[PDB]
Amino acid sequence: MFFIKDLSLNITLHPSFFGPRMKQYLKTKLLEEVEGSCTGKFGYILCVLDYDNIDIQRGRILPTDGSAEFNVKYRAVVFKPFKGEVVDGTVVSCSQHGFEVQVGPMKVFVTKHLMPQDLTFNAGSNPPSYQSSEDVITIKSRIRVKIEGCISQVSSIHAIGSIKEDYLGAI
Amino acid sequence: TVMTQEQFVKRRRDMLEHINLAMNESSLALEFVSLLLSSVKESTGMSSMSPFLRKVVKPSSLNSDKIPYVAPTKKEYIELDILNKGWKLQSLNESKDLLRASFNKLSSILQNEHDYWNKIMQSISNKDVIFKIRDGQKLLAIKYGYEDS
Amino acid sequence: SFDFNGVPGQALDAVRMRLAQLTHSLRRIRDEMSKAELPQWYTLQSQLNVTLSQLVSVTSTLQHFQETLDSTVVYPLPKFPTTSHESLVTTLLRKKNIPEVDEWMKYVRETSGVTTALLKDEEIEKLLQQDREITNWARTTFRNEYGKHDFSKPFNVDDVLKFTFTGEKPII
Amino acid sequence: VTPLDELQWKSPEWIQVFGLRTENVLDYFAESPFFDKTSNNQVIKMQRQFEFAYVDPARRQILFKYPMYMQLEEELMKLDGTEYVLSSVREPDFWVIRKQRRTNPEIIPLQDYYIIGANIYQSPTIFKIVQSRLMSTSYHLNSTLESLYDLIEFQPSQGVHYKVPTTEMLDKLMVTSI
Amino acid sequence: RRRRLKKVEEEENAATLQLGQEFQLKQINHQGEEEELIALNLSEARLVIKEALVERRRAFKRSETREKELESIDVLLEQTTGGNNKDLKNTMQYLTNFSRFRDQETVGAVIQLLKSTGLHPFEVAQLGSLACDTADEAKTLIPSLNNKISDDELERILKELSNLETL
Amino acid sequence: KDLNLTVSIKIALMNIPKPLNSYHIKNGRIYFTVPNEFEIQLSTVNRQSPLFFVDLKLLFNTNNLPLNKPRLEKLINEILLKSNDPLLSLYNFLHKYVLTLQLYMVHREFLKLA
Amino acid sequence: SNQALYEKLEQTRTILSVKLAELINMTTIADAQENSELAVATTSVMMVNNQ
Repeated sequence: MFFIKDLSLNITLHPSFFGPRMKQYLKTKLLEEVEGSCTGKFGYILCVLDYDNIDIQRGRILPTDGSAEFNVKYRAVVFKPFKGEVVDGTVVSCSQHGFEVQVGPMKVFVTKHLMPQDLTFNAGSNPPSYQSSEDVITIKSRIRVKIEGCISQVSSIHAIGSIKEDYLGAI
Repeated sequence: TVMTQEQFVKRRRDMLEHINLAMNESSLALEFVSLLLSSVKESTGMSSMSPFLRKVVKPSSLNSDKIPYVAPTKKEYIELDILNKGWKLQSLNESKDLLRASFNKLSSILQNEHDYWNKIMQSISNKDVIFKIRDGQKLLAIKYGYEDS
Repeated sequence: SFDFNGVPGQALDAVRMRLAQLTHSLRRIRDEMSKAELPQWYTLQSQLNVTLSQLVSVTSTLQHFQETLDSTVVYPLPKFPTTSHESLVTTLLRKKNIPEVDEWMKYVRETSGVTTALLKDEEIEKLLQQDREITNWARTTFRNEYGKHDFSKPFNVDDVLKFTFTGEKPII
Repeated sequence: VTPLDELQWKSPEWIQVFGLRTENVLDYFAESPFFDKTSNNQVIKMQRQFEFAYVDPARRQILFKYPMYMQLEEELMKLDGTEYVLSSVREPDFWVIRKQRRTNPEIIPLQDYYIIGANIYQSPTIFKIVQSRLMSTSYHLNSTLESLYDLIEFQPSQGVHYKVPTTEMLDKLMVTSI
Repeated sequence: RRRRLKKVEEEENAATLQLGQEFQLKQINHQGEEEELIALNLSEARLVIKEALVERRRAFKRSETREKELESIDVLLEQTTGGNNKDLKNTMQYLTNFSRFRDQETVGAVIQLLKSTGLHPFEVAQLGSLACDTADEAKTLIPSLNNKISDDELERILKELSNLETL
Repeated sequence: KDLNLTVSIKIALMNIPKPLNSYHIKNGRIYFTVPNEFEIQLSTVNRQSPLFFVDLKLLFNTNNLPLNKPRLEKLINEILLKSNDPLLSLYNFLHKYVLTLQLYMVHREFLKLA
Repeated sequence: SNQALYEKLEQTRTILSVKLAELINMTTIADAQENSELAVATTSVMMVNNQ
C-alpha cells in the first residue's frame, strides 16, 4: 500500500566528496540507494519527495574510517504491503508452482494451492497460463489478488497471494 | 495573408473577453447548483462557494419540489429535430470553410517546401557535408572549411 | 415546516462535480493565457481538448439524467434575503439565455432550408424521416468503403586471441 | 414570443388600487396569466363571493396562522381538481403559490410560483437553467476557439505554432561599481 | 524511556487496521507535531509523484489518454531520475495502467468527497483504489468496512465514484 | 518656471562642488554638467524633500550608449536621501561609474588588439 | 527514433481511417440521443472544434 512517510537515513560520505558543494553530492548519494531501495521496515521506497529542502544536519566523522556520517531526514513515498489487503496487478511470469503478479514495484507470488480448483496449469499454451472453465490467467493480464502473508527481510520483501475468495481473480 | 500587432492584440483581447464571459456563466451555474446543494447536504456544497456570497447570503436558502412526470410533446420534438438539422448543416459549412482555408495554407507551404527541397537537390552534391544546427530552429549548415582537409 | 425532499441527490452533486471541473479548467486556461507571452501550442491544445471532454462529460451526465431534472422546480426560501438581494436571485434562476446565443440559434433555424411557419407538421416529420434514412445510407456507404480496404559472429574473439598468445588452434 | 417561464409579471396598478398583503395574494395571482381560468379555486371563489391530515406541516403552519386560508382549504376539500394554496409565507413581502390537484385523499404537487417584491415569478426547473448557462458557456468557448484558430501557423521545419505579428553587461557594471 | 523487550504484538493485518507501530494514524513529522497518516490511492499517488517529478524537472531546468501519457512520464523519468529507477518505472507504469482518475481536479474532489465519510484514511484510500461496484463486494474486499459505514451510504458513494471515474 | 525657481533656491542651501559648479537651471531642471564627461539633470518636488533622478547624458565620445534606466534610477534615488550631502556623493559615484566603463572600453580595445 | 515513426504513422492512419466516418455517423437524429438543445449544441461545436 502506498504511503508518504518521513524517514531518516544514515549516509556515509567518502572524504573525496568533501568539496565546496558537498550538499549536492550528499543529496545525489541520498538519491541512488533510496530511490527504488527496498527496506523491510518501511517498504519499497519509491521517490524522495520535497528535494529542495532536505534535513541535512552536521555530519560526524567516523573515528577510524574517515568517512562522514550524515543522518539525513527526508520525506519519501513508499509502498509497504500488508496481509489481508487487496491489490490489483498484472501477471509477469507463470509456472506449475504458480504465477507471480507485479503490484506497484513489487512482485507477489500466488501459489498453486491458492487458486480455485477449476483453474489448472496448461504448460502447452504459449505462454504457459492457468486455464479455467470461465477465465484464463495469462501473462500481461489484469488480476485482483489479496495478500494474505508477507515476509520482509532487512532489504527484501516477499508476499503470498491468493484469489480463492469471491470477487477476486482476473479483472 | 499578413496579420499585424494591433490585430493580434485585438484578437487576444476579444478571445479574453469571450472566455471571461464563459467562466462567468459557468461559475454562476456552479455556484447556483452548489447553493441548491447546500439545502440538503451542507457539507460538500460549501467548498465551492464564494466568500463574498457567504458573506451576503446564508446557505440552505433554496428549495425544490417535484412537479409530476410529463411526457414531452411531439411539437417540440420536431422543433428540436429541425433545429438539430440546422445546427448540423451550419457546423458542416463551418467545417468546409475551415478545411478549405487550411488546405490553401498547406498547399502554399508545401509548394515552398518542395521548391526548397528541389533547390537542395540541384544545389548540394553528395561530396558536400551538411548537418543540423540551432539558433533554436533547425537549419542545415554546410561545412566548407579546410580544417578537416 | 421546511423540507428538502424535492431535491435530487446524485444527479445534482454529480453535475456540480463536472461543472466544477469545467470552471477549474477554465481558470487554468485563464491564468495560462493572461500572461503577455502565450504558452507553447501543444499544452494549450491539450487544455482545449480536456475542456471539450469535460463539457461533453457534463452534457452526458445531464442528458442521461434528463428526466427527474425537468420535474424539479426551484423556489427561494424565507431565509434568503428577497428584499435587499432579490437582484442576486433574479439572475440565479434565469433560463432566458444571453441574446447572442439565441440570435445565432434563430439564424441557424432559417438556414436549415425548411421551417414550420409555412409547412404542415407531418411534412416536417416525413422530411426528417427521409433525412434520417439518408444519414443511414451515408453511414453504411462509409462503412462499406472502410471495410473494402484493410486498416553474426564469424569466430570467437577470445579463442583467436588465445591462439595469438598461446598457439592453440581455435577448435570448431 | 416569450413562453410562460421567462417572464416576470406584476400589476403595480393593482398595487396602487388595492395593495398586496398576505391576504390578497390569491386574486393578485388570479390576475396573473399563470392562473387557470377553469380551476377549482376560481369556481369556489365565485361561489363564496356569491388536526387535519393529507397536508404537509408547511401548509399547516399557514392554515393555523391565517384563517381565510383554512376555510379556503375547507371549501377546497369538498371539490376535486386543480387548486391553488400558499405553502409558505414571509412577511412583509414573500409568497409562493403551488399548482395542486386533489383526489379522494390523495394529493400531488405541481408547478410553484414564488412571489418576491410583489412580482409574480414562475418557478423554473433547474434543467433549463443549467441548459441556458451551458448555452452561454458553449457559445462563448465556440467564439474563443474560432477567434484563436486564425493565429495558428504551421511550418514543416518546426512544429505548429502561432503567427508572429508584423546592454546585458550593465548589471555586471552595476555590481562592479560598488 | 523503558528498556522492556515488548516482543509480543499482533501481526500487521489490514483487516484489523493493524499496520504496525510505524503506521499509526498519528505520525510525528520532522517539524515535531503529530500529523495524520498519509495514505494515497493509486490515482492520488500517481498525481503526487508526477508533481514531484515535474518539480524536480523545473529545479533541474532552473539550475488525456494513457498512450500519450506513458511516453511523457517515461521521458520525464529519464530526464529526472537517475539509476535504480526500475522499481520507479514499474510503479509509474502500474499507476498509469491502474489510474481511476486522470487530472488533479477529480482526485482532489474525490478526497473531499471521502472526507465527508470521516472513515479511516487507509480504507478510503482503498475505496479510491479498488473499483468495487456493489457495497457487499467492497465489504468482503475491505473487511474494515464491516460495521463502519451504512449500506445505503456505501452504495451511493460507490455508484457516485463510478460516475466520477473517467475514460 | 516656479519649479525652476524651486530647484534654483534648493541649491541655495546646498554647497556646490568645484567639478559641478557648472549648472544650467533650465527646462524644469538643473543641468549639473562636467565637460566631456557627463551632464546630469535633476529636480525636486518641494524644499524639505531631496531631489530625484530625471536623466543623465554622457558627454564622452565612444555616444548613444545604452543605459539601464531603472537600476541606475533606483540606486541614485537611494543615495540621494540617505546621504548627508547628496551632490558630492552623486558626483563621486557617477565619476566612479563613468571611469569604470571607460576602463572597460580600454580593456575592450586591449583585447581587440590581439 | 526510427521505430517510433512506425507506430506514429500507424496511429495517425488508424484515426484518419475512422474519424471522418464517425463524424458523419454521429449526426443521427432520434427521439446518440439528443432529447434537449444542449446535446445538439455540444455536438455541433465538438465536431468542428474536435474533429
